[PDB]
Amino acid sequence: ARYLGPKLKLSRREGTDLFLKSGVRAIDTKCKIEQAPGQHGARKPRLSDYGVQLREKQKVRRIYGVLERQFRNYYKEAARLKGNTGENLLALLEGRLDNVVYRMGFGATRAEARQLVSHKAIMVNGRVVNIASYQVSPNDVVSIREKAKKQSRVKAALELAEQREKPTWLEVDAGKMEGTFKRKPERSDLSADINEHLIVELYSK
Amino acid sequence: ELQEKLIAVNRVSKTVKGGRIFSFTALTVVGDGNGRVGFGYGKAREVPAAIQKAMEKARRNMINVALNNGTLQHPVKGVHTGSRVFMQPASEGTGIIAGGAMRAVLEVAGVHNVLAKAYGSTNPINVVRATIDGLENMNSPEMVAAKRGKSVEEIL
Amino acid sequence: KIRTLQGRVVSDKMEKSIVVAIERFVKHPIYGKFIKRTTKLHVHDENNECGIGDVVEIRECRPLSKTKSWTLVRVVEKAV
Amino acid sequence: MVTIRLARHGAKKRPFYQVVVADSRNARNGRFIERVGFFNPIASEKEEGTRLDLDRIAHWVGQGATISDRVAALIKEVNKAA
Amino acid sequence: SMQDPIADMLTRIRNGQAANKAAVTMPSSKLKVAIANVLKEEGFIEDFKVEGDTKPELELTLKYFQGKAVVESIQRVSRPGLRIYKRKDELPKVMAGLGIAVVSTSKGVMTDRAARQAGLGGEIICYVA
Amino acid sequence: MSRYQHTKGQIKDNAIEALLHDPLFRQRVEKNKKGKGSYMRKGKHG
Amino acid sequence: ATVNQLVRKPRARKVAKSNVPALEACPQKRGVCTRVYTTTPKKPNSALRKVCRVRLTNGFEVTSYIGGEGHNLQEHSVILIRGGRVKDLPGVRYHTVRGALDCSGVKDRKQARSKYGVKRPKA
RNA sequence: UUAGCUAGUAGGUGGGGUAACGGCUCACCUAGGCGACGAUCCCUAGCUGGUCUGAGAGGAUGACCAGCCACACUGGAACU
RNA sequence: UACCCGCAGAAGAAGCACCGGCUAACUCCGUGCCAGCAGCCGCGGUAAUACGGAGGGUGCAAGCGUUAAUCGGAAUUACUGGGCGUAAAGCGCACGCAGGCGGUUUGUUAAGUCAGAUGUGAAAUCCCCGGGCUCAACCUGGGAACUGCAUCUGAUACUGG
Ligand SMILES: [Mg+2]
Ligand SMILES: [Mg+2]
Ligand SMILES: [Mg+2]
Ligand SMILES: [Mg+2]
Ligand SMILES: [Mg+2]
Ligand SMILES: [Mg+2]
Ligand SMILES: [Mg+2]
Ligand SMILES: [Mg+2]
Ligand SMILES: [Mg+2]
Ligand SMILES: [Mg+2]
Ligand SMILES: [Mg+2]
Ligand SMILES: [Mg+2]
Ligand SMILES: [Mg+2]
Ligand SMILES: [Mg+2]
Ligand SMILES: [Mg+2]
Ligand SMILES: [Mg+2]
Repeated sequence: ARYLGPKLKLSRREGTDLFLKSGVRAIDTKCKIEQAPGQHGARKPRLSDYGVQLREKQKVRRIYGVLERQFRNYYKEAARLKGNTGENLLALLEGRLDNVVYRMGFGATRAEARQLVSHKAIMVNGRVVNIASYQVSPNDVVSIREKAKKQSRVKAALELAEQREKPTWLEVDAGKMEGTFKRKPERSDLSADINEHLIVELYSK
Repeated sequence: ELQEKLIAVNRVSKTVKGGRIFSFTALTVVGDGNGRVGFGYGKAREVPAAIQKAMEKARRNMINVALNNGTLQHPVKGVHTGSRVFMQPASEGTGIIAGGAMRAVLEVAGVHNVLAKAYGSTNPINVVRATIDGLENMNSPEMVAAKRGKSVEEIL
Repeated sequence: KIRTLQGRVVSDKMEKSIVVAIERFVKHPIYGKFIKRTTKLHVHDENNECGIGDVVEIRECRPLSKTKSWTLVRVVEKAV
Repeated sequence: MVTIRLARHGAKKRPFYQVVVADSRNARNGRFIERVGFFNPIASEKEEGTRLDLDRIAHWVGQGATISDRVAALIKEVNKAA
Repeated sequence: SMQDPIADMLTRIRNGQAANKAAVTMPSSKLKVAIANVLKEEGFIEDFKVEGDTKPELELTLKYFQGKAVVESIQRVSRPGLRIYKRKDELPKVMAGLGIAVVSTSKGVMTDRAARQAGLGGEIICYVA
Repeated sequence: MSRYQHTKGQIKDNAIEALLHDPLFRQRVEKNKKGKGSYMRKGKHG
Repeated sequence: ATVNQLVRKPRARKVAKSNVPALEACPQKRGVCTRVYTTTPKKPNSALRKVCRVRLTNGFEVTSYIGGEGHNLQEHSVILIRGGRVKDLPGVRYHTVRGALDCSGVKDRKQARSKYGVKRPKA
């Protein structure tokens, strides 16, 4: 259910930084981010119309760490729901418990957050939730349980988050180790580099 | 400000006493991402020169299209040669649902939300022309009000 | 008030009995065309009052024979 | 005869009982005249487990319908609650 | 033989629009007249004029805006070979509400929008864009 | 190994000769890369 | 084209037969090799294509291609055929399944093994 | 590239029979009845709610679940 | 039993297809119209990104491929939604029964048509707002829908009588 291989490779393939590593060390020092992975990295072939969309889709999938069938399901759900489809999909992706945790700053990477979720560290409304794909609702408090509160990794993650830009749609407490999912995030709150529309188009043929 | 992209480049032949002389035909389309749309069809012995020619052609002979909030105003048919085209406006978030050359021309135009289909022949040059024709013919509410001698609120 | 149908008498040869074609104006399920369809029915008539090509109002009843579950109520336009 | 009885309509180890008026000979989950409410034995706190359209049940009884024991118990419970 | 007068009228109108003719004339009918009136109301023609007693002739003054024809497209929907009847909820929208659909309703010949407002359907005579 | 099913039916006199007059030992003519029958509509990788 | 005409006599749908008729809507069928032989393909291809005439479970007598480099097949060899026509070979509409029934997997393959019935090289 | 089919056949009168109407059956009388809006014959097929696909209209389909039908080694027959 | 707590240690747990174009992903060696590949086009005859191996990559993932099967694309039976001078397609020409269609005015009828209502259109399924299994799948409350048919009361512009 997870990708287990090299993480920076994926980023290289994409072109952009996907936040796949914590960010203590800069991405440019740790890998050749501009060069594609493999023997034929130096060559940059001209990509087809289908191709670019596919790449974009992969980028988004990589970002969240979501496998294809689940992604398809998410897309379908977005389509079903009223309003903007790509936007809806993005919102759904955000809703993911692990992603929420990452945003809050309990996980240094999203992978770390996912791990935490798996290992029973995370409580949603005073209930220990184990699934990363759990859709967090508005006005839902999500906290670290007292067993996992003594973890040094968690504090490091928090510190890292403090350095990074904080989300408007969340309110997080460092000392209490709890966060409030205020509202489902808007498109303007999220990154502009993501071209959701291409992804939408892709799943229409 | 002007976004420009090549649709299709094809090698064409002229036959002579010696053998065949090969030329390249490049079909490009330009748009400002608002109302203006223009296609270009350039031809040279080399590809890049041909593409340049096409671009030049596209830059002149442009056509203004009435767009409502980044989409079409009404369902519209467009015809040229064998290529008979249909395109329909859609709710925001649906994306550009169009095939081949069509997709390109819509993107440069600045439409973001369409459901479109090409019937009959699907020859790139013809189909793009058809699409452009369709775009041209499509009128706005204001325009129709002007034509009928009425207000926009009376027609809705 | 009673359920009843109208039609032309196609044949009146058999004793106490008439066959009455009923023209129904149905729409086609696929094509949308309105087509004249025919419903042939074996009708009971006492006294043998009916002629050929006669318009007749008929009602459904308990079956009187193998094919005959309909009886006439009134005869209209008995022109020859 | 006409009877008022439960039809098990749930998941494995999670039953949900649809109270139905039916001809007794019919299969439990099969043909029925009228569905006159529901009962959920696995229902949590802060939700209605049992809800029965009592008037219809009464009508059926009047007509001459037998009541299943469990259904009767449910009815009694409802009466107590009200 | 002439089997559809309304259709013929529409064709005539179309031809006039094409050929830049100021006025189009035809043998008058009641339904035709109603249609003309509807068009006038909607503003696709300038004026309509019935003239004659024994055999009256409807004369339509065509409308042109900025050198070009006002009536862009004009197509019959119901026809003698294939009749078309729609319900109030089933009523179509020409040019996404911009163009009009002439509908013969229980309460007289009117535009589609008017029919919708009323709350009744009927025979859709033609689409006009 | 597998037997070749020749299109000669029942060989009577000489087998080798029969085989020679069969699709098996047909002439193999190269398609020109340059010259006469040399024109390719689309390349191997185009 | 006229609606009345259509009403009178409706549009006949294109009755399309299957190109694999001896399989009889079955994914695979078992058969016995009546003979195994090589054949020359049609122009412009030059080869000696391995193929077998098969008396099938359901009474049909067909010919089926043998994919891969080298095979153990011979007369009276109980094999599974899967369908898929060979463009070069005249009258060949079927592929034998490598790694099923009497048919062996291809020797020394490390890629696309699924298609050729080759087991994982354990190391 | 199945055009004619049908004598209990179509109808009537009277008896008999059915829980019940009825050629359901019998006696006699009439000569009908169905059929190009496809009778008859031949090939295939359980039917539906539905399922799959599709923008839709349609096309294909009828496992599971539910309703209806038919069958219970094959062909008949009745009794309770 | 679900569920919860404790114990130890990264521990017991990743493959399958593909990489000529369509179609995301390229090179080297081996072979030399041979062996072989292939859905189509076609590839291979000594520098093969198309065969086989390797390295590298791409796509899926406890699955991944192949085959069969249906719909889709395929407006390629076109009701929506195609055509017929020359691409497939106007009977050799006429008359004409059945059939289809039918100028205009008034009246009437209310069959077609439209409107409203009543009864039904089983439940499940599909869809919407919810609730319950840690999430989901799944189960489920209420709705909507089931485009239909029948009956009653009206409307009468159009089609019919
Ligand atoms: Mg949506
Ligand atoms: Mg010269
Ligand atoms: Mg209890
Ligand atoms: Mg059978
Ligand atoms: Mg379609
Ligand atoms: Mg047995
Ligand atoms: Mg590629
Ligand atoms: Mg080599
Ligand atoms: Mg390939
Ligand atoms: Mg290879
Ligand atoms: Mg089709
Ligand atoms: Mg055609
Ligand atoms: Mg011809
Ligand atoms: Mg002629
Ligand atoms: Mg008339
Ligand atoms: Mg009249």
